[PDB]
Amino acid sequence: GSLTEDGLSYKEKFVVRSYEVGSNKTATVETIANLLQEVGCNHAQSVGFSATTTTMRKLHLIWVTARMHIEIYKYPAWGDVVEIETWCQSEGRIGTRRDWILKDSVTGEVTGRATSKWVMMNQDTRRLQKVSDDVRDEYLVFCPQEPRLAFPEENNRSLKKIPKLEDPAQYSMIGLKPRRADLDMNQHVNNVTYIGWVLESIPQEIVDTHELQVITLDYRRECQQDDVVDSLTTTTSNDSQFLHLLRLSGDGQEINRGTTLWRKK
Amino acid sequence: GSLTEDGLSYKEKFVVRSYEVGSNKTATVETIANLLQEVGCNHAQSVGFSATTTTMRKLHLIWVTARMHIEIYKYPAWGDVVEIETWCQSEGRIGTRRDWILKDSVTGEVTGRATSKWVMMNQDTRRLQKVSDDVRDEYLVFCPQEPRLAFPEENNRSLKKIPKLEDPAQYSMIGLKPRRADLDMNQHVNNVTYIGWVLESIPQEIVDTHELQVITLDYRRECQQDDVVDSLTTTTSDSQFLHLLRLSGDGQEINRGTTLWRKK
Ligand SMILES: COc1ccc([C@H](N)c2ccccc2)cc1
Ligand SMILES: COc1ccc([C@H](N)c2ccccc2)cc1
Repeated sequence: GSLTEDGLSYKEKFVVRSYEVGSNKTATVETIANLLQEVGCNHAQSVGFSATTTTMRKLHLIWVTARMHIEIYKYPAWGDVVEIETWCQSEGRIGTRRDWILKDSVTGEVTGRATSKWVMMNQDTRRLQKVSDDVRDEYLVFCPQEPRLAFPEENNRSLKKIPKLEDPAQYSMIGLKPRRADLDMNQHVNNVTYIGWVLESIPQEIVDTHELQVITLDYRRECQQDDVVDSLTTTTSNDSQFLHLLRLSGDGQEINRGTTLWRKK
Repeated sequence: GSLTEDGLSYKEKFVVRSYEVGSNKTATVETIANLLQEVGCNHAQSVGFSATTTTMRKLHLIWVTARMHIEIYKYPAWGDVVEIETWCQSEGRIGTRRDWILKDSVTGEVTGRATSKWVMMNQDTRRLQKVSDDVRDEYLVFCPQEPRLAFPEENNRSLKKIPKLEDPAQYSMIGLKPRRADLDMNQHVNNVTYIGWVLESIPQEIVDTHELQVITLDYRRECQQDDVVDSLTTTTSDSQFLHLLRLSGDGQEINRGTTLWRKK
């Protein structure tokens, strides 16, 4: 992978692996989510980071995802090359936004796109912080000044409020626990694991007869290594819509809320 | 990746990803197991397999792993390039063997090696079958004629019998269930998930202070999508462990294995 000529975005090609595909021999949305995470990490490395700034490392501050929104038109098949372009942007004092564009390497056609919202958080106290002006200047040199949105639209599906699923849920998957493969290099549960846990409560018939078009996921609380999660889903709706909720198996503490959109095959 | 000049083995380079590494910023043994599986698939595709041959498809026959043995000396760090070479061999009518050699792309040094034993099984009846003529001839053209072993040592760790763990186990991780990410393209639980489940019962103190050197795993029964597994471990001893995976309910054995860990 490499930064584009202007140094304001990063591109990388990925060959889809045998273990990265589902029943239709195309990449799973969890594989896509891993690739977006990987290309975002390589963008930070290529711009002199390791993705906290000098001031953030000093103040015990980290970036935490608040929302992830993925829209897929064509899932890359096993053996195909997918090119992903990613860039960052400052959204005032609220936080930062990272956008992604997925393309077919043989045709050059846009096969997918993603957007994510990141807020600052003190590593230790877990308290959210607004972006300090000094921190803003430290990464404005790596972001385009003019707005560049993967989801430009006037009232797009990436910026819409998600309601809370009410009991009883239509479907559920109970007793979900992360294993060591679900942890990242800092022993935190990987953001991609939450996507997989959300999709666990969608019935296998819907997964076998439909394809995932859109997924919007809000991160509320972090699942610990020793926590147990319940995944709940209710059909809200040729297309199918679902309302999702991840919560602690015990006290019902909310960890995630989301929505999925599926098109009939 | 590409076949070597003689067409009797396959090589592929892999750049280690951020999500593929553990706490020491080096690849997990599950990441290595996935890469060996990936390089074995690309070897089959490059030699004309769209690896169930043409005769096996007519007979509803598939290759199933009976044993996987991995020995790692140096785990590739995040961002490093690891080159893996893989080849196949016939072992008479018992089945086939696939070996792997892992190398550092910058130094050319051997950082790991693996071996696996595969037996034939009827897809439908689940009955094991000895390898017959026509089938042997079909893939003998892709295997070296002279013996080429990743573990040449006469009577080595990869060809040793594994005992059954007796109750009570020293450590345990119960209620393990596979999710859709644990399934392969044919909806079966992939062989790498079993490695992860075995390691779940090793205490976090051993994982934080030791490095995994050897893992030998025997596959006895397949875990279904709706099955629940219990992972059991006992220290037999460097540190040595005896492992057992079994159905949470009736205690049906699905796997047995051994791990060897070196102090950091
Ligand atoms: C804005 O969204 C988030 C904010 C903070 C968290 C954080 N991991 C957490 C852990 C434990 C308890 C509460 C918060 C996660 C998401
Ligand atoms: C010699 O090693 C094996 C033999 C057979 C199996 C197979 N998956 C299985 C599934 C269900 C019931 C019995 C066998 C796996 C390994």
